[PDB]
Parts: sequence; C-alpha cells; structure tokens
Amino acid sequence: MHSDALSWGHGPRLFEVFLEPTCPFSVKAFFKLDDLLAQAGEDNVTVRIRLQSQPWHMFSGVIVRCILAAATLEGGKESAKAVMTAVASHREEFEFEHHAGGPNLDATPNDIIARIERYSGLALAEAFANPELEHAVKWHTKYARQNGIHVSPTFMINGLVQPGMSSGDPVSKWVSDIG
Amino acid sequence: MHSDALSWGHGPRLFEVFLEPTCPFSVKAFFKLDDLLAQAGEDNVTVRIRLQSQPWHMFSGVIVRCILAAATLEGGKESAKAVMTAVASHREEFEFEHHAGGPNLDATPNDIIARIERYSGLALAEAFANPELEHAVKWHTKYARQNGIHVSPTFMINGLVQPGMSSGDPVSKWVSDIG
Amino acid sequence: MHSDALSWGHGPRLFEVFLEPTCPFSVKAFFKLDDLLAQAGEDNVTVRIRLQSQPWHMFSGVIVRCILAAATLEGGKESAKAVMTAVASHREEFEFEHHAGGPNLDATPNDIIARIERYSGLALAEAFANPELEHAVKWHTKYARQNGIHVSPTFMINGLVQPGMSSGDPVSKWVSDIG
Amino acid sequence: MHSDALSWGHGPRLFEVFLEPTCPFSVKAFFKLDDLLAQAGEDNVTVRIRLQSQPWHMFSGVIVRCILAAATLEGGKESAKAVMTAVASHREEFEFEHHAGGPNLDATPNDIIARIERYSGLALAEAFANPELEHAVKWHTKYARQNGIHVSPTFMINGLVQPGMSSGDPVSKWVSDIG
Repeated sequence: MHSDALSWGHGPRLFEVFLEPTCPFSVKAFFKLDDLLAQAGEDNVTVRIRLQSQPWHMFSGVIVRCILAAATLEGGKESAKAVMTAVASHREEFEFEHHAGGPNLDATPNDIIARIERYSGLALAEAFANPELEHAVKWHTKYARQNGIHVSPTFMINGLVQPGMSSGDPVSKWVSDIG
Repeated sequence: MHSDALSWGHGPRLFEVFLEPTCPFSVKAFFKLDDLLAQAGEDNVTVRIRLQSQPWHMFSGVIVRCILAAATLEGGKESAKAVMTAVASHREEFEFEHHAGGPNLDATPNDIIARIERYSGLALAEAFANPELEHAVKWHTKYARQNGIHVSPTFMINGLVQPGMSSGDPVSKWVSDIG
Repeated sequence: MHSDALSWGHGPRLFEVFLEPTCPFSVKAFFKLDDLLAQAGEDNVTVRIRLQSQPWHMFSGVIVRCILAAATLEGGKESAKAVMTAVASHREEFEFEHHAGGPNLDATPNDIIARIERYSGLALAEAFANPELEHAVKWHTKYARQNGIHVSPTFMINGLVQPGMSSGDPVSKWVSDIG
Repeated sequence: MHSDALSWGHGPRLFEVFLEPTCPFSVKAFFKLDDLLAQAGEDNVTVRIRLQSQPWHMFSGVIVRCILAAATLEGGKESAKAVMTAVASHREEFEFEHHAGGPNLDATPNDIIARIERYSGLALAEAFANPELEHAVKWHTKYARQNGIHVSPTFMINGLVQPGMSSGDPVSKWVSDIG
C-alpha cells in the first residue's frame, strides 16, 4: 500500500496528478495543489501525487528516490512535499541544459542528495540508503505505466485520464473539472 | 525513423525485446539475441531492441542516452550494440548496491560516459551532447509506456506482449514461441 | 459517479474485478465475491465490479447495457447484481456455441432483454432505452482500456493488476493476496 | 499471425488505423484509405486496418466477425473490404438510434449476416460458423487494448498513437504526417 503516502484530503472525488519533480509544467501544477485543496475542501476531494520519472531528466531517479525517502521520515508526506518544494524552487539546478549538458554532468548522486538536504533542511542520506525504498519507486512507475502515462503532468479524476486539463488552468477550472 | 535503428534480420515475424541496459535479466536475454537470430533465421524474423529505462536503476538515463548516442556514429546499431555489450559485461559497475548505494554514489554523468567509452572503445561525449538526441530517448519511453511495458525484459511477437517468455528460456523455446 | 455504482464494503484496500457477464471464468469469480467480502471483511476492503465487454461474446453489449440499466432502478447495485446473477445462472443461454452458433443466432436484442427480465424479475426495457446510459457503458470500457484489461476476469488491488490471481483460487488466497 | 490480413502496401512507413465498422468517423477515415495509398504509393507505406469493436455499438461483435469471416474467403482482404464497404455505405442500418433503440432491437444476428450478404454479394454464414474465427476477433481486441485504443478512429504511425490526426483531415495532411 504505497498507493497512499502522497494523499491529502479524504473526500470521495479523487484527483490524481502525475508529476516529474524537475519538469517545469509539473512544477507549475504542483504549486497550484494547495489552492485546489483549499477551494474544494478536504471533505470533498482526495488529492494524490503520483511520481512520473522521465528518463530524459537524467537525475530524476535520484530526486524521485529522495522524495520517497523523505516520505519515510517523521514528517511523512509533508517531508516529501518539502523535498518536492525544495527541488521545484530550484528546478534548473536539478536538471541539464537541453537534457544534455551543464554543470550537472559533473555532479554526483551524493551531491544531488546533499543539495536537496540543504534546500529542504532535511536529513536524507540514511533514509535513501534503505533497501525497502526501491519498492516505492517501483510502485509509482508500475502504476504510471499501467495507466499509459507519458506526459508530465497528467491528470486523472476517478481513475480516468483527463486530456483537457492543463498545468496552465486556473484553480477554479480544476474545481469545476473535479465536479 | 527511431522505430527501427536497433533492428536486425529481415524476416516477417517481428520479435521485440524491451531491455534495461543494467538489469541482470535484461543482460541475460541480451546475450541470447545472437543465437536467437542464428537459430530462428534472418529470413524468418526481425529482432528489435527497445530501451526500457528503469527509474530504480539510477544511471539508466545517462546510459540509455549513451546507447542512442552510439547509434548516431558511423557504425550505427553496431556501435549501440558495442555500448550495450560494454555495459552488460560490466553490469555491476554501472548500477547501485540494492539500487541504493556503493561507489556510484560518488560518480558523475561524465564518469559514466568516460567508463562506457573505455570499455566500448567508442568516443561518445560529443554525440551525447547533441540536443536532438532527447527525441530518441523520448521515442523508446513513449513506445514502452503505450504498450504498458514495465518488467525488464519483456518480449513482444508481432506487437503482442508474451508474458510466458523469459530470459531464462532456452533460445530453442523462443524459436518455437516465435513460430 | 460511474466509478462507484457497483461497489460494496467500505474498507481502505480496493479490490477491483473486471467481469464479462457471460464468461465462464467471470461467472466463477462472480459467485465468489460474497465470500470474499465476508472473509476479507467490509471494514478492510472495498469490492468493485467493472464490466469487461468481450467482442467475441456477441450479445455482451446488450447484456452490459442491461446491467447498467438495472443500476438506475430504485434498487441500484442490488438490481444490477440481480441482473448479473440471472445471466450468470443461465450463462449458456446468453452466449453462442463456440462464440459462433446455436439458438442465439435467431434471437433479438429484445429477446435477450425479455429473457433477463424473466430471470431477474426486473423491468428493464424502459431503463434500457434511456439515451444517457451510453455514458456508463463508455465509462467501464474506457477505464478497462486505460488499464489494459483484456482477459476476463482480471483482478486489481489498489489500482494494480494482479496477473497471479485467478477465478479458480480459493477465496482464502484472495484474502491473503489482498492483505 | 492475424497481424497481417488487413494490410495494403509493403513500404517501410506503417500507418495503422483502428476502425469501428458502424462508427461515422471511422467510416469517414475508412473511405479516405484508397487515396492515401494512391498518394503515398505501395512502395512507401503499408496501411493496416485494425478492428476497434465498441461495446456501445450493440451489433459490432457480429459485424466485426463478418468482416473477419470475409477475410477467410477467396477474395481475402478484398472480401473483407467489400463487407466493410457494404456496412459503411449503409451505416445507420447496422446501428441503433442513440445506441439504444430503433428497428434493430428486433433484428437477429442471422438477420445482420443476411443483410451484410445482400449488400456485399458475399456468402458469409458458413465462414462465420468457423470456430477458429474467434482467434482473429481476439487478436484485434487484444492488440487494441494493449495499445490503449478507445476512440474510433485512432491513428498510429510506426507504432505510436497520433492524437493530432483526424478522420476530417485532407489525405494530403495524412501524407505529410506519415512523412
């Protein structure tokens, strides 16, 4: 039951968002999630973040693993949010120019972890080292793949992909979309 | 055409295999593709490799990009095959203990590229930097996702996934399975 | 909400089963869902039926529409369940010898509807004619397709397909599989 | 190898179209296929029809089975085309008003077969009766489902779904799309 650690709200309409942590459209949608929840109310929607790792974002596997490591800390899903926020705020610094070059060609995973730790104020290296943690990475990927998710972000409402929803929408459109 | 770079044989039965370059089971299946073609016959089958980048294999994105970078050199698919072979032979050195730890925590994308260059004897860095190369990476991923590939390896015969086929199989079983 | 008409129990582990109403294996699994809920516990699981219409079951579209028509009557899911039970009990009479022949070659959609009405003791024709009902049929099909369901039945636990689970399984195996 | 019976051309770009025989958009695309082939040339494209049976088209299973029965006759893929053309020309007559009512509520499969036979000039009942024929129906469905096909028509080029292509396009757009 990894299907559960990145949920907010408890209401019967289910909004699922597939996010790539270093993707600029993903980040835009990410930063609108608070408002969505605040508008719709926790008694009416459950909002779930699903991690969509993109192979052409070469540190995604590391970054994704951090987010999920953070989720095992005491802050749980909030520590995970902290990490996503730290990365989202400093997006370019966790990606590669044209998905090919730039300073990160010379950054190590341990660098990327340290850098997340700085920005988030969280201690990740020990949690990251936990071997059970691969199963959370696998769950997200397997779930994304079963649902045919490619583009980040992708929005599902009650289990159906909603091609018309965009990270550019006003929160108020998401609110009527969710219905 | 991204859809047929990594392609061998010219027969009418299409055999597609999804491989993660640093996955032990993938490597096992990879080293059987020569026999497969020999035993099935180039007049009967076409064998194509698709790259299944697994996010829990943290250097997969770098490595997959290298493979597709090699396919752009003069030797095409043979140079890509050279790169897959070099990674496959030294699989452990391009992965992480329990997909979490070990020396690769302290390696950089550039370390990994240099390493594949050594072992394959190919010059890749320049080709790796070509910004058009993200599209090849996207094509494999997109095709994999549309077909719902998750487990590596997975085998397709004429566009249908074959959940019974396995990397442990004797090649002679693949030959009858293909038909 | 199409996504939860055919739903029982209120537990947090979600058990989804894709059923073709005239499929022998589906029928077998269908008649085990009462035990499943009893043994797993309504406090632990939610069981949902999704309708997997198989095109080689030639009256499936008529029959699936009837089921979803029943769900619109006052008895809701219980009336839909009544219709599934009536079809299930007389499965052979709503199918075709070798999916090709037999008496149903000479039956009409109206014959099939009357037949289900007899056996379930429900009045369906009027509800069947409601033009809004195509959307329920579309919803199941769309959801099935997005998840890549093909074989009937197929089982999902918390949104992941479970290829190991089977209609032959003892219900006690389902209970441990669910967890 | 059912993957093969509805192909025209032999060129290296592969245009796959998923069609529902009684779907009006499907029919529109269907009638443009000749021109597409004539423009692009049989040495440059292979054009493949994939049958997308829609459960809310209540005689689709029957009609689809006919098409595939026709493919086993001596005319092979042309006899199959004849059937698709006979149905396409008389579309409404093989469907239901609002996918719910109309005269067809009182039509039997044997009626639908006879009606196809009239319009196509072909003898189908014996071919239809063949039990092997279920495997062709299964192949199309399984292939559609693995690829996540819902909407009819859906267009793939070299194995990727092309969301931007429409049955409303000019043939000349398809030609540059296929590239």
